[PDB]
Amino acid sequence: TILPLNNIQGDILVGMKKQKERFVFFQVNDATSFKTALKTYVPERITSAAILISDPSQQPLAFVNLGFSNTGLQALGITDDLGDAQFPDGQFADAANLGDDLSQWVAPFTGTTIHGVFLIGSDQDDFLDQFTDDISSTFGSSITQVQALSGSARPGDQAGHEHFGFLDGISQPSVTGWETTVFPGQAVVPPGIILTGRDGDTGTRPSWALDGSFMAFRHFQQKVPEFNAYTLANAIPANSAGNLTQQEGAEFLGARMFGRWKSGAPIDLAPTADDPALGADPQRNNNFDYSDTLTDETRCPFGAHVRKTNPRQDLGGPVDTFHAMRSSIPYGPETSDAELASGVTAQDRGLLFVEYQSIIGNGFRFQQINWANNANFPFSKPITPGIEPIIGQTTPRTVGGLDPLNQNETFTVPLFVIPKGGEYFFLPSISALTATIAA
Ligand code: HEM
Ligand SMILES: *[C@@H]1O[C@H](CO)[C@@H](O)[C@H](O)[C@H]1NC(C)=O
Repeated sequence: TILPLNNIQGDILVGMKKQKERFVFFQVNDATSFKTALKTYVPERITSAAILISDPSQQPLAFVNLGFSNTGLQALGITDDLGDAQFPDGQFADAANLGDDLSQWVAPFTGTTIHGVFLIGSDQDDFLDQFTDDISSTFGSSITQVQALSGSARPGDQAGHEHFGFLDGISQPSVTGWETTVFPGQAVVPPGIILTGRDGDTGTRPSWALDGSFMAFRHFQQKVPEFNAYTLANAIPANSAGNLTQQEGAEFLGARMFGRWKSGAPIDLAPTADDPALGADPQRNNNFDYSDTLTDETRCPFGAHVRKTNPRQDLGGPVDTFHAMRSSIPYGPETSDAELASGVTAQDRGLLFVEYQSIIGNGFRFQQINWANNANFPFSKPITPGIEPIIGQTTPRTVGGLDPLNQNETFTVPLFVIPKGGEYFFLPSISALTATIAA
């Protein structure tokens, strides 16, 4: 297979990787006028994977991709079943299954009023705003914007880090079917793990759904002073290398919860102290598989974030099925000294989370329910793994093994990541947008 890179929406396969991103959630008011606008809009603005891998001199000043919810497709008379079990009912109907406190969800996510999302990525706000205004102008009264969520990479040396302080976007699957760089320890999977209708996809897809993907969007609010206070209050006293100062023990506890230090250094490789050079080196920072720690937790807890969401050798060998692409962006202001000192969140900040897969139930949803929320996953371990401390939702939120020298000790972790809403979208191929959606 040769993937048609010019026909695949770029955020799916390559990722926008822009400093700013805006998600414009909309409802369709006038299907005919929307379709008319779509036919002029798509060829001019919708950014392919081929454009994203091009030299920056050949790229537009902002990228745009577009996805539709089930109700958006129905509003447009696009009635063929896409073959996914969760997509038709929408994410609000699935939120309880995910473990969400529904009382924290907010409009307009609390139902299926949202018909779709334009995602706009750019390296500065001006261009982001111009391309957002271009959507408003092009589509006019054919849509109503029901929400816009805007994110930004964190400043300075925190660029690429999420709000708890951890480098994000290190580990992604690589799909066959195109020419790209594969790093040591990176999973290589058939393209149909990500792209509907391609090899590896077992879902029943209409022919027009070829080279689309499903997005799981989640709006997470993060409680950063609370996270930091918890790590200080539960600082690990010592590890194999020796005693830790409280500050060292708090940093170590955060790394034990994630499975990586803030620098990106994976604890499986750097189990006692950060190695910032390792974290920054993509030739090394993914080259582990837990094979050195399958039946003990000294090198890595069984329930650490990255281990729960990608179990690697905990599954017994490579497995294609449950990999997914992520293109998330932080949002909100930096956490002040006063906020950190008080231990109490005073400002809205978090993660606009985006995960792509051909089968929602095998990617995002499997990682969430079967793995993160599952106290007995990974399976067949000598100590109960417990609930993933970052995004596991089961209560009590008890996780074992965080202290490598007292692995039977359990930690009951307050929830620091609050789901505020989300939706399941389908992003068609670029040709499908005009030949099918806008027909
Ligand atoms: C605000 C919430 C979240 C934060 C702050 C967060 C943060 C992180 C960080 C720091 C990493 C390590 C960097 C990397 O390996 O790329 C990571 C990895 C990852 N996360 Fe999350 N995450 C969040 C939510 C989620 C959710 C909800 C899921 C899916 C249910 C998820 C799935 C993954 C996956 C698949 C990886 C890569 C694991 C690997 O291949 O080793 N994350 N995340
Ligand atoms: C390590 O910490 C313990 C207290 O937990 C203390 O008794 C001991 O003296 C420390 N060891 C070293 C080498 O500093």
